[PDB]
Amino acid sequence: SYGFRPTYGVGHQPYRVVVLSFELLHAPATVCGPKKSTNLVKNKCVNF
Amino acid sequence: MESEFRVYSSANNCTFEYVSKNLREFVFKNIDGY
Ligand SMILES: *[C@@H]1O[C@H](CO)[C@@H](O)[C@H](O)[C@H]1NC(C)=O
Repeated sequence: SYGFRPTYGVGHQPYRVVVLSFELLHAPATVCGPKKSTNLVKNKCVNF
Repeated sequence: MESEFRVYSSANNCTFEYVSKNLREFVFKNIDGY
C-alpha cells in the first residue's frame, strides 16, 4: 500500500491519472465533437 | 400481485439505455448498424 502523508516531497505525493482511449470498431455516426453560435441575420445575402 | 417481466434473467455489459378497434403498425429495418 502507498502510505501517503502531506509532508512528502514531489515525486511521492499521490497523483491522479486518467486516460482516454478511442476505438472505431465500425460505427459510422457515433459521438462526435460539438459546435456553437454565430449571430443570425435576415434579409441579407449571406453564406450560411 | 400483478408481477411481471419473466423474460430474461441476465443483463450484462449494457451498451445502450433509455427510459421515459386500434391499429398499431411498425416497420423495422437494420442498415449500416442502425
Ligand atoms: C462483457 O462481460 C464479460 C463478463 O460476462 C466480461 O468478461 C467482458 O469484459 C465484458 N465486455 C466488455 C466490453 O465490457
